[PDB]
Amino acid sequence: NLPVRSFSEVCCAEARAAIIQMENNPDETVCNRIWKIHRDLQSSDLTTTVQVMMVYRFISKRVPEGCFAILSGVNTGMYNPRELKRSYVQSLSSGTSCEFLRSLDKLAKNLLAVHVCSDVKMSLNKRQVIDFISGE
Repeated sequence: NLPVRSFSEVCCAEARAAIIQMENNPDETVCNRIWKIHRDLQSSDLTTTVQVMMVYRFISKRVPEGCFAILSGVNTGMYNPRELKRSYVQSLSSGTSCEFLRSLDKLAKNLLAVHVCSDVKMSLNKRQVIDFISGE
């Protein structure tokens, strides 16, 4: 009975224009262009780009082309993404991702998102994507 908010209602302001555009016109070609623009913009920082990426992944149901490139400005060798993602998968299965995501700092969350989006077999529902982006 609880409405699902839109992604554009919960994302950060900087990601909002891109997310509106993808939600309004979920054509694969259009969404791929929007993703590729924000991927490449140094002017959208990591968290902003990750929210655009998460919504692209959800709407397109495709791996976002080249998404690992958005980690070019950060050192990520101090975490273990394979382990983070296995834990995240578990939390999704038990309905506790919101609480689990509290255990990650900002970089860990963003790193996790890139790894999640690169995996064509993960299929978050809208609420789980909303959990992720509103948790940032």
